[PDB]
Amino acid sequence: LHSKNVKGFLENTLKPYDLHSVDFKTSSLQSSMIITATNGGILSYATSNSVNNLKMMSLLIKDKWSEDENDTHSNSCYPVEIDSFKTKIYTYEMEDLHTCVAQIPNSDLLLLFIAEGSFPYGLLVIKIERAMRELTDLFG
Amino acid sequence: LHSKNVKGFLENTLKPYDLHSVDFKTSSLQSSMIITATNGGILSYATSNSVNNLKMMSLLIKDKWSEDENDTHSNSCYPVEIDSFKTKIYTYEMEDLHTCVAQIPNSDLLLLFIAEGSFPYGLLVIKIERAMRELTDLFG
Amino acid sequence: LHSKNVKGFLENTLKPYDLHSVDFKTSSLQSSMIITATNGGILSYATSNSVNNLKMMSLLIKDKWSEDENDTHSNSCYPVEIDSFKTKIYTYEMEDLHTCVAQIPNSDLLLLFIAEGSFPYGLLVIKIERAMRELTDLFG
Amino acid sequence: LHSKNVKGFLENTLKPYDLHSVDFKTSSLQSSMIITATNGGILSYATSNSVNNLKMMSLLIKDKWSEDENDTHSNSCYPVEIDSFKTKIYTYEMEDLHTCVAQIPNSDLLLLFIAEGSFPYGLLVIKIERAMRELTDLFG
Repeated sequence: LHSKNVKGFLENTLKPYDLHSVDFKTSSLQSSMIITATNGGILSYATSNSVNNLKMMSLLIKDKWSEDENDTHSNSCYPVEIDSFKTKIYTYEMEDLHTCVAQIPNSDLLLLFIAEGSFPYGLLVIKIERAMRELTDLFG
Repeated sequence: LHSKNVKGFLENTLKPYDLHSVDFKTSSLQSSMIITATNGGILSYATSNSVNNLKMMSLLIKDKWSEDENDTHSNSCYPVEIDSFKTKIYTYEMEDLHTCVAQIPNSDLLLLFIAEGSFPYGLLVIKIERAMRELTDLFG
Repeated sequence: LHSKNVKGFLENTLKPYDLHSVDFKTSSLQSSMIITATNGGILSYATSNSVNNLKMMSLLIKDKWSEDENDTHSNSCYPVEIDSFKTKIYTYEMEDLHTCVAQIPNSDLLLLFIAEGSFPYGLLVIKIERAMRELTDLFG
Repeated sequence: LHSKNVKGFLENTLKPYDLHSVDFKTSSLQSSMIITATNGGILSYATSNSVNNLKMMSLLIKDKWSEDENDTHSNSCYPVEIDSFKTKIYTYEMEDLHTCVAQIPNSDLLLLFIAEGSFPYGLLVIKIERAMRELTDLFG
């Protein structure tokens, strides 16, 4: 009872559960949108399940965007250069969701992802990065 | 603008982010306790960071325990047999935490884990299972 | 150059990358089979993408099964009780794949899962457990 | 036996195991090094467990580096801009390990991470990115 063992046991029990060489998929996004950097004119978009609610965000986010590309960033900004042009990537939680805004040099539009608060921001910034590259690749 | 491509692009973008052969550790538990099935007399315990708060749970959980081993389970119960004796494992969220209670045949006590609501119940039930085996192994 | 800082920096850099409250799906199984415990007569099965190769396993695994339920287990065995009857769950890597065999009390058959070596055994044992319950539930 | 149910059952069983709002840590790096872009003169470094083997890589990687910053990249390159200067981030598996090389504008050195092949490249590129920022922040 409480023996050195029974104590050091419960402690050895606090240890994490290690998963080795596991394959994991994050969930998929909810929205993938393109809005004019200008007023947030939703050009195109895609979902998983109204269009009202979406627009609410296309504008809301864009707001939060120019509010950081001007009013200000050092921590949550992720600057990159694609096809010899530059763009900034921003994350932002809006109503418990993770979102991403980055600009396109070619058309001055904003690319945008919206996802659960269960979608890892890191993978999100990375995901949007390749998205821009692949995007500008198909348009030069 | 909105070209078959620009639409089917944003859609191909909704896709998950796949992690391949990744190594992941869950967090470690907060508490690993043994309480008399009887009144919840905390026999031994271990933590990661008062003893008051703990007891609150040792009793609270035990309550929720006998309240299911009698008042009733089919979904959240995970019956097992260790060292030729039987025990039931139960999960239960109490104040946004994941917990586990299973009984020891040898001493009639309850083994108990408490963790964040970020600790996968599956790994938790599995974790406590081996815990019982390893436990009863050192005491026969 | 090498300043206390530049060293203690690279060290503070060794740290893990923490994902907080993430949603992750494992991959889905490859095969979900039922074989007569007897000779491994594949009764039913399901896949994701020949039937030859499958049978190779239905028998191969079953072999490894009775070779453990008799020839012998303490670490990789996960005994459980479903609908008042008992069954044992076993894991086993065969050609870099994770598999699971457990028996059905009602028909003496073996339930079986086969998956990548990227599918967490823990979740697998847990997955097959509920499978048995849900299985025997629909047949009494 | 094989009933619509017993088949559609095994199929409903192929489904992934969903982890909801889980907290996961990747493993921690093995090496965090700074080498002169020049010849790979290991300036500073840190580990987790000879110094020989390390150097083998400091040079090996640097080789693979300039071999891509010149000989050539579009997929595995991740250009960024830190503190108004530009740098490129590269990933590269060398002997089943994931590594990262990016250059420092201020000293022309290469920052470098080495990790298991179980460490998600995505998180790695992201991890090194902040590393550069935080690095150049402490030196201006």
